[PDB]
Amino acid sequence: SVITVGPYLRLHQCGLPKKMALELFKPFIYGKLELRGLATTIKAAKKMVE
Amino acid sequence: TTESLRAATHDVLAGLTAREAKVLRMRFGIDMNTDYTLEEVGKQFDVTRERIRQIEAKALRKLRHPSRSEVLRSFLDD
Repeated sequence: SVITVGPYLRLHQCGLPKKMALELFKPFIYGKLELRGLATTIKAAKKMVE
Repeated sequence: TTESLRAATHDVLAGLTAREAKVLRMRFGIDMNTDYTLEEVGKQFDVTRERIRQIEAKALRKLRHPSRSEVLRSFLDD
């Protein structure tokens, strides 16, 4: 995506957006959500993540 | 979802009676190569074939309960 000027932070972090973090960390929030017991199956976790 | 359904059906067959589990496995071909017909099950297990249908009806009546298939209701849409 297009780079955007903002210091906003300490040097060890640089401003990653919201929707790309939702899309690319999506099997991770299947895996750490099915283990803790907030969903029955992963097919229900499909609906719970959309 | 197929790998989860395999473990789910394994847990359902383990939670029931063991002979019911063996009938439901060797009937429709679960954990086997070929699905045996009613005459082949009659030659293997026992001569009476109407009691096998009574066992199947009792197994369906025990598996229509929602408390034993609440994890399987989510797999109904697939």
